[PDB]
Amino acid sequence: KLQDVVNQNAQALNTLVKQLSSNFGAISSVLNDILSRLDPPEAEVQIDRLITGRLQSLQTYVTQQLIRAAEIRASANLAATKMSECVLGQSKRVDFCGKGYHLMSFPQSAPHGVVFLHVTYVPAQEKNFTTAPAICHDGKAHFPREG
Amino acid sequence: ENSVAYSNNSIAIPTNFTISVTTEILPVSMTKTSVDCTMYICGDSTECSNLLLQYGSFCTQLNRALTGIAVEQDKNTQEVFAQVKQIYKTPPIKDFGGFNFSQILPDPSKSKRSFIEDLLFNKVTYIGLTVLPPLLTDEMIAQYTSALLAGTITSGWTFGAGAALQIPFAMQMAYRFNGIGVTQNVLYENQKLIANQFNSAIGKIQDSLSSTASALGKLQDVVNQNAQALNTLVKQLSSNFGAISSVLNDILSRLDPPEAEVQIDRLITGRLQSLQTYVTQQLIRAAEIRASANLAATKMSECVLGQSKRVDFCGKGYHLMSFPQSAPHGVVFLHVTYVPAQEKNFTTAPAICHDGKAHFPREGVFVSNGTHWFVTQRNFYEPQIITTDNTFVSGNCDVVIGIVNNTVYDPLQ
Amino acid sequence: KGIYQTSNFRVQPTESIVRFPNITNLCPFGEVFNATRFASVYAWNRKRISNCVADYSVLYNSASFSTFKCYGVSPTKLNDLCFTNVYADSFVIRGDEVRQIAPGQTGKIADYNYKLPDDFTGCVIAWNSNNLDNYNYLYRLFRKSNLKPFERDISTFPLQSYGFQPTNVGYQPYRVVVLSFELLHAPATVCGPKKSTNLVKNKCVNFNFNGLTGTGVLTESNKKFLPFQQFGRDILDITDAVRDPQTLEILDITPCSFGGVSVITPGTNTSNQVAVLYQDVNCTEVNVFQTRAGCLIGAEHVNNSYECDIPIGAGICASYQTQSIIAYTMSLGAENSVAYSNNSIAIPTNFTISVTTEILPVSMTKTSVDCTMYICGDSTECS
Amino acid sequence: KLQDVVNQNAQALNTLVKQLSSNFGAISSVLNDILSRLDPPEAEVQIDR
Amino acid sequence: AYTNSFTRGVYYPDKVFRSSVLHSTQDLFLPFFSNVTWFHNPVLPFNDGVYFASTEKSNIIRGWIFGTTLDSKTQSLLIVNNATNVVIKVCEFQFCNDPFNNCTFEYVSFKNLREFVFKNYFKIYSKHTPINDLPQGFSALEPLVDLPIGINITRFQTLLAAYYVGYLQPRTFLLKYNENGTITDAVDCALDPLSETKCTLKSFTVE
Repeated sequence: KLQDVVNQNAQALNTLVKQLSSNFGAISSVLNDILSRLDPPEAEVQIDRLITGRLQSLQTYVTQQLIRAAEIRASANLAATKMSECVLGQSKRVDFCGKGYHLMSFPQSAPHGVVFLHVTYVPAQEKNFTTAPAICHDGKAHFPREG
Repeated sequence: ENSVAYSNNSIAIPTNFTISVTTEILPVSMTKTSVDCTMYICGDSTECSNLLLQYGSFCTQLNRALTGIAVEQDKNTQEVFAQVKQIYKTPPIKDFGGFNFSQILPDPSKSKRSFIEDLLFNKVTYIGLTVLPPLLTDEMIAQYTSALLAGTITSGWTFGAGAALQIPFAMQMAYRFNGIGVTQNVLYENQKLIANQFNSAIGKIQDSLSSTASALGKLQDVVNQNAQALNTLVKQLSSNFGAISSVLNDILSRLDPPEAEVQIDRLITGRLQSLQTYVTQQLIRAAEIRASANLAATKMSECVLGQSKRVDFCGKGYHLMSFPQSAPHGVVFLHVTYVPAQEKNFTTAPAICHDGKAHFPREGVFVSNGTHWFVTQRNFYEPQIITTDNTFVSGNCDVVIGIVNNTVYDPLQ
Repeated sequence: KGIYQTSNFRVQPTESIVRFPNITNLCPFGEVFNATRFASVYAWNRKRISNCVADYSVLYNSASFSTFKCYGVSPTKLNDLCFTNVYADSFVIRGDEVRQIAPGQTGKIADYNYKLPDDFTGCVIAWNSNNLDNYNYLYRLFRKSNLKPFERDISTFPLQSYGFQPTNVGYQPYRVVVLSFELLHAPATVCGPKKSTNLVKNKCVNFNFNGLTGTGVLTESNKKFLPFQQFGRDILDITDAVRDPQTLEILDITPCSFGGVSVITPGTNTSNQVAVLYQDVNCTEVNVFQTRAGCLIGAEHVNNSYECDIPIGAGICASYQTQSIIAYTMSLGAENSVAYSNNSIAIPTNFTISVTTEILPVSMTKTSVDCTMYICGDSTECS
Repeated sequence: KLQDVVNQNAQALNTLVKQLSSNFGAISSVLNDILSRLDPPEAEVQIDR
Repeated sequence: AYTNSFTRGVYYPDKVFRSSVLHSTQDLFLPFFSNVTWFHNPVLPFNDGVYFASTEKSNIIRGWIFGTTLDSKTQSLLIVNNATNVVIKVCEFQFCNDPFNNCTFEYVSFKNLREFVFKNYFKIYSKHTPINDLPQGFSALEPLVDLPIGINITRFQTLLAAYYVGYLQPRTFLLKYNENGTITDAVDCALDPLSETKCTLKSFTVE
């Protein structure tokens, strides 16, 4: 989960830097070569193809980052919620705090993330019993309080 | 409008209840669409493909983005349904205390869907734009929901928490009542009535789902938004964008490359901006469906595999339990909720005096019919004669605003 | 270890097929370009041409034309095209004025004598006639407004004559012909001379019917065209069917078989054996297996089920196992009928205090991009 | 928080309206001036920017 | 005398097959629920194109003349359906004041209502359906001839007892092609706010 978030940011920046090598229909993608080769009245026709392409590539990268930041903010709000309910408390929310009945959680820092060691009571050695909803002692029925 | 009949000493306690089954519907996945950006932009054309390479990664990045959405649709569907580590089955003998799940368990005469899942699957209705299949076919989804049903029915919450443990279904519902502060005797002393209210409420779900197509509106909306996005994406192939035509194979039939490249680059510019619009719309829509898949997984974790105390999270009532049904690109929860129904007004007091010491209720409330004083559960009227077993002492009379003089019975006397 | 979409496969066209109508009469271009009399531009002559074969190479190969400027077709392509109407317009103007006969011009010719549309799809063909053709040729000077594209206007003083004497180079009479091809979606009637060839069915081919190019599998169809309909469109507005111009039969056009290719692999540290999925094709169009996702080659099918390893789709997963790649219907998990009865309960006698890690992202690497330096790095001329 | 939401909506509309002044490489951003100054064939190339 | 032409005068806009689809098309059409002038000789305007219909008993009406002033010093289209041949030509006829040279084109090819839609270069559609005064029913017109002549035209007359004239107008219609590729219904997108909704949603049914 953390390594893939670092990989997605690295792929996004690597794509954004690679797009600087793209021609977009100019004579060159190295901007200083166009300016070395041409007078401004002709160079504007070439440079505006690179500006149009690079600006579309930046608008793409910033849109990707904004959509990705909404996923990381939803993840941060979920982490803040688990730290509020599952670390600073004991949650009754089944399977919110790892697979079990919840006891407590210990947070750990991690590169651009958080890790929770959730500690959970999981029952293990069941036996089969005969059971009844209630029992009759004296024509009165009796029911269990806490059992 | 309603002026609630308040006073410093009046309480309304429900003498009777209705068990109500509510339906809650959530989308969980999109159609796993994957659009071949080279065939969409430059269909079958070398002379066009050699221009699209001038734009760099702007094809590959769109396959990367749509592959990311396409895997996430299986991840969403896995996180909602695959929450059970084993495929549970119900026994041959349906001895569930009178509750009639035959409308929602699988029917072996049929894909092995239930009755209510077939209402749900019937009520919802070439040029690089491929559609990939889901990882889980609708039979496998309908088998995870069968395992979640057979877990919930035979074993309560315990199949979520650990190993699945059998418990008789009437004794499970007695714990479901105990978990909303309604004591277990309110279940068994009304068991046939509670079973008939559940069976009748389940009956109304079939008629509700059968009668109107509008009930599944959330899923038909998610289907329609995707179909409007593909209809847009394909209509945009026919737009001229300021080229001499939209028919790329005609431009190449009419013009030599020095002229044709100036026209084709307008179609590449327009179609690429159209595809980036569609992929952006899809990424924003995939974030919306991820938020709905996380909500569905949360409801299936807390509300199916447990009993969520989160008020109105599990339909409008005190929550008991939920039964998940599969639906096309979604999920449906039949939330079963205790709703109190027939209140009477009673006179009440926060505490009572007996020997200058003040007595308070352990669980419940004090009330009077108007002449005798009783203690009751707070969510079902059941008068108990007041005793030192249902009540605890604190302090003395003088501090409690609104206390009443009374007699408390001592069971040992 | 995983499944990777690597490439698009697409079946290639086996043959070239051209179908044009079985007409053999050469068009009357000689009766236009070699006509003895050309009209005065203010009342420019129009001859429409149809139901014939036009060899534009007989025109274009002659150096006698001083210009042959074409504005929506390139002249070497003309012999492979076909058109509804040609509309040959013919007139005489001053030689230095010939540059006004073009899409989008202004001046005494283009505003008041003869206007081409701003998207004129045709050829302007012009030559000197001082060796042949003088106040007898006339043009307009004055009008209350500019004339519409291909408007013609005779009225009364707003006309003048040219001074075309043989002693005058730009002051010479230039004969101008304009060809104004009607690219309409209709039964075409002036084709270039390119030969028709025999029909091919059920094979992928590069087709051209009446100049509508494409590639596809032609198949004869029960689509009930009305007698006037020339071709049919799908629900996606693309061409879906056509009528053969040399025999009235309705051919559906199916695009040649294509799909994404995905490679299913264990880790390369584990093995170099791989299996190939051809998405959304039957195993006829490509130890071979078939799935609702596509044709799967080099993975063996297995009747047992296991946990999913590499997901294919449509309930199938693949793994590398005792060795080869195998494909199987995935197990959802072990089956368990719970031992329910109306008086049986199971109670845990002992427990486990398990610890279970959960990991969450909390932030992105705080990137800032200087949009001016990214777009226009170190450059005032770009900034 | 609410003042940030009102500010973001106002700043987005203000940005969108200021983008009507921008040239995008056209000879002017005033649509009626490129129509009144240029021949229609040349005007289409400026208006399409 | 006027009659309400309920939904008549829909014709196939283009020589293209389509099926099970709701194509939206802009062309000259006869507007829905328009008044058509019911005649029983008179030279009429043409403006944009003429829908013409007749419940002719015994082929009483047979032909048409179209032009600007129906005399020499201009060109005029003639059509005559004489049962031997559909004679068509565009001569500079010095016609009489009430009829019943320099030629530049020529061509040959009760229960029933004959229908036609004349529009401009020059095109004729037709349909010929039995009925038992225009019907509250629907049927497309098929192209019948499509003849290039390059004529300035604004007036017409009829040759020989009821005939109904309606004038076409530019409109957007939505057309339902069925499985057999024939138009079973249409919507006039200019008619009323419901029809503006039906075209907006590309549907005959609006929720």
